[PDB]
Amino acid sequence: PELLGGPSVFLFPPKPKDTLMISRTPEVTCVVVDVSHEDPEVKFNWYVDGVEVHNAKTKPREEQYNSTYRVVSVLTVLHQDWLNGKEYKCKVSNKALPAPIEKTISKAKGQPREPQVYTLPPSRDELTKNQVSLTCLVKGFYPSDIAVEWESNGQPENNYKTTPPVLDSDGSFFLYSKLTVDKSRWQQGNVFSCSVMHEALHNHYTQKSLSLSPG
Amino acid sequence: APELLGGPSVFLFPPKPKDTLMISRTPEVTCVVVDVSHEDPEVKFNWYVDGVEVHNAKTKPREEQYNSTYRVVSVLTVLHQDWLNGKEYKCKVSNKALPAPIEKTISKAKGQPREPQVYTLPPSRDELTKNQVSLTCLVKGFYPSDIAVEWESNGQPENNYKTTPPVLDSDGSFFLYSKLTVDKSRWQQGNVFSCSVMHEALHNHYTQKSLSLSP
Amino acid sequence: APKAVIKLQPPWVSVFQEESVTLHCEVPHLPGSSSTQWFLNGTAIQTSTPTYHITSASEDDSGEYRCQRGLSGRSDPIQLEVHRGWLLLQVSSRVLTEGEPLALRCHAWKDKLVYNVLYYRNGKAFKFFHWNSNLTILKTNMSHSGTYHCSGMGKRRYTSAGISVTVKELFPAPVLTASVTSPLLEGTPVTLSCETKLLLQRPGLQLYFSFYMGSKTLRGRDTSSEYQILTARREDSGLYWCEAATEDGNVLKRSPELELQV
Ligand SMILES: *[C@@H]1O[C@H](CO[C@@H]2O[C@@H](C)[C@@H](O)[C@@H](O)[C@@H]2O)[C@@H](O[C@@H]2O[C@H](CO)[C@@H](O[C@@H]3O[C@H](CO[C@H]4O[C@H](CO)[C@@H](O)[C@H](O)[C@@H]4O[C@@H]4O[C@H](CO)[C@@H](O[C@@H]5O[C@H](CO)[C@H](O)[C@H](O)[C@H]5O)[C@H](O)[C@H]4NC(C)=O)[C@@H](O)[C@H](O[C@H]4O[C@H](CO)[C@@H](O)[C@H](O)[C@@H]4O[C@@H]4O[C@H](CO)[C@@H](O)[C@H](O)[C@H]4NC(C)=O)[C@@H]3O)[C@H](O)[C@H]2NC(C)=O)[C@H](O)[C@H]1NC(C)=O
Ligand SMILES: *[C@@H]1O[C@H](CO[C@@H]2O[C@@H](C)[C@@H](O)[C@@H](O)[C@@H]2O)[C@@H](O[C@@H]2O[C@H](CO)[C@@H](O[C@@H]3O[C@H](CO[C@H]4O[C@H](CO)[C@@H](O)[C@H](O)[C@@H]4O[C@@H]4O[C@H](CO)[C@@H](O[C@@H]5O[C@H](CO)[C@H](O)[C@H](O)[C@H]5O)[C@H](O)[C@H]4NC(C)=O)[C@@H](O)[C@H](O[C@H]4O[C@H](CO)[C@@H](O)[C@H](O)[C@@H]4O[C@@H]4O[C@H](CO)[C@@H](O)[C@H](O)[C@H]4NC(C)=O)[C@@H]3O)[C@H](O)[C@H]2NC(C)=O)[C@H](O)[C@H]1NC(C)=O
Ligand code: NA
Ligand code: NA
Ligand code: NA
Repeated sequence: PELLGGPSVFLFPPKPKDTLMISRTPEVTCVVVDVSHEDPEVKFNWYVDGVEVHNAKTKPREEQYNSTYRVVSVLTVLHQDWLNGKEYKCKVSNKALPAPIEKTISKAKGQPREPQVYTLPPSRDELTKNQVSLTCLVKGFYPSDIAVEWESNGQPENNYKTTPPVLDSDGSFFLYSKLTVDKSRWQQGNVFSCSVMHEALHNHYTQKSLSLSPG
Repeated sequence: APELLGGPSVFLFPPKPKDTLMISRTPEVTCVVVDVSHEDPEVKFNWYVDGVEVHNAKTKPREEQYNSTYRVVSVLTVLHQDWLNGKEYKCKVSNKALPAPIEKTISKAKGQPREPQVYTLPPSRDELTKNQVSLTCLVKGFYPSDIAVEWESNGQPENNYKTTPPVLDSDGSFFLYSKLTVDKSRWQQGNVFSCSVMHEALHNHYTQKSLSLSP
Repeated sequence: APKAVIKLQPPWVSVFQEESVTLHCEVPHLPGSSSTQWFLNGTAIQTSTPTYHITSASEDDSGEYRCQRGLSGRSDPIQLEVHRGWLLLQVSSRVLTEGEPLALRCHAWKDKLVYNVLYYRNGKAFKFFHWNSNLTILKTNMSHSGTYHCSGMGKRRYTSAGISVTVKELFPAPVLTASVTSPLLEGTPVTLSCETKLLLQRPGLQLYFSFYMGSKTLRGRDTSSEYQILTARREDSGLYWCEAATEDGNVLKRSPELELQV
């Protein structure tokens, strides 16, 4: 029972935004670390719901700062294949392994739920300061894979932060996105838009606007 | 057939933020020892506050784990100002299965404390069509991230809320959001809800902001 | 008479508590039935056999050991350290000269198993082993000096403390000076020189130099330090290079290009 050691494998999902926009390229990434100089050859086998595919691209060996090798294989996935819950398996073979290592990843299971998006103006207590906070409340979505952005007048906003998805009591997720703008931009009536991308939305997106207009 | 090298590990936890900010509560540092073997279960603790040894600790009884190991815990009550002033607390664990005693240390997160800004946000007009309704508490600009946020109404705690983890903002400070879910009938009846925040940088370590239907 | 010499078996200068090590007092002129004087930090040890065996190492065994037998001089000291911990980076020598091999070992407490071992030099891991293995650097140079430690995976990943190793340089790069200035009249004698000299006090050591021009060899390994062209016609002109090394050649160093024109 003395065959411990050898490389390790980590399998990563595609970015949520790449699976939702048909123009982008969603990819699953199989990363092999702790590859020795004595046994540097790594072999990748890719499977989609059990059947093998051969279109993945393997990057050449790259020596890390700890004198080990790191080998990465990238598999382009079809947008609807990932969204429909297909399983992606990476099988890694190397002479230093007693048996190939298999890692499987797929989208979180469960019925998708449409997010509700609400924009909230700054609190009147914050108007005394030089920069105000614009809030985008996104709640009730499942799975937690989502992308949130801000823009105004056809240009992205350069100063916003979004909290991680938080599990709500009903099994769905929620988050908040805080856009920080100069108070003058807000009081001058500029229109700011919160764009939310999620598979449960029509055309995989919705956007809600926010502007100073009590008068 | 040699054995893998290893013995017990020590994990050492800080007090709850609310316990260090309220003089009526008792903050505690916790020294947890895992992977204590059956063949050698005897564990000895020695505590040190800023170098000087203390003896006011209490050791809970052991507890079997599913993986056939023990988990002994030692709890040390700390002084509020001692923790807030940055004094370090040292747990020293000794056991036969260890080649030498293990030493772990914690202290308050170093860095200039920054006062939190607390803002309450009423529900969006688009959410006023649902049966339940979201009340938002924005807490931003605080450092360190150790903070406590709660909701209350009419002297009673409102517990149907969720709070995001602290998020590092682009200016080095932290922010978070707390979402209280209320029935729309309660909101439109004029009930006053309050967001209570405790943080070391606040005056009296406490502030609260109220929220209700304005007209 | 020459000095006595202490040898360690195993050769590791750092051991764990309760481990064993034997010290050997070697004298060149082989004696018969003569007492051996052992010293720990200058204090005489009550053992007179030619070897000294530590059966269960403790902190009382740490320090400098010296030995002497017969008409020999007292040996140079060997420093033994006794440690406690998970991992111990064992070295065969703390101080070395260029070209002398260095042996490293990532030793686990109680001879336990670790895998995926990393050997570190000055904070950077330079060698990785799937299964725990010793590491030997045959041709050492000054770049191999520094603080060494190791890490290995057991039940958890464990890391050893550091230990410093110095590889002292023997001679600098033998730069090739130019005595006669260039250009120069066809017909004037030239005096070539290879500029390098020792750094340590090596009594019985002599460097042998070789003068090159381009890639063709001119004078091989010779005890002399100067290439003597009788009187210069400048087909013996161009990029001249020198090389200085030991007689065993286990440390070799080059020269900068001396573009000579006659
Ligand atoms: C020698 O060095 C190498 C190299 O490391 C580098 O060099 C050394 C010298 C150091 O300087 C080091 O700091 C450097 O990073 C070492 O290799 C490392 O090995 C460790 C393990 O020992 C790996 O740790 C795992 O990391 C996972 C996450 O990694 C990501 O995030 C970190 C930073 O947080 C990055 O550094 C990584 O590179 C990863 O980054 C991600 O990379 C993806 C692939 O490219 C990106 O996805 C792609 O992105 C592109 C765009 O570029 C496209 O969009 C593609 O579409 C997209 O796919 C991705 O964006 C990117 N993200 C980020 C944020 O950057 C952890 O997840 C993992 O934890 C799991 O496993 C642990 C077991 O080891 C376990 O303890 C954990 O609990 C966790 O387990 C999981 O738990 C969940 C539940 O929560 C379960 O559901 C899961 O089933 C379970 N999984 C498993 C497998 O059990 C590890 O912590 C480390 O990643 C790796 N580094 C690199 C660079 O590969 C090596 O260890 C060294 N050797 C020695 C002996 O020291
Ligand atoms: C055999 O079993 C045991 C038992 O495990 C448990 O039992 C069974 C049922 C199993 O199924 C198992 O799943 C169960 O968990 C195993 O023991 C476990 O061992 C692992 C390590 O192998 C431990 O993992 C570390 O956890 C740390 C934090 O844990 C907390 O959070 C988790 C949940 O997220 C809880 O499960 C823990 O219990 C901890 O929860 C805390 O508990 C405290 C109780 O004392 C609370 O404090 C006190 O609370 C009381 C109230 O009760 C009062 O309020 C007191 O005032 C208060 O003090 C505390 O509030 C509570 N918190 C929470 C959130 O609940 C991790 O921090 C740690 O990660 C560090 O170390 C890793 C490697 O060691 C490293 O990779 C990480 O990066 C990280 O390193 C830190 O990184 C940060 C940056 O993020 C740095 O700032 C730090 O400096 C850096 N530090 C270090 C040292 O590197 C580990 O993940 C696990 O906790 C432990 N479980 C238990 C229950 O103790 C055992 O491992 C098993 N054996 C084998 C071989 O598998
Ligand atoms: Na190997
Ligand atoms: Na390294
Ligand atoms: Na070994």
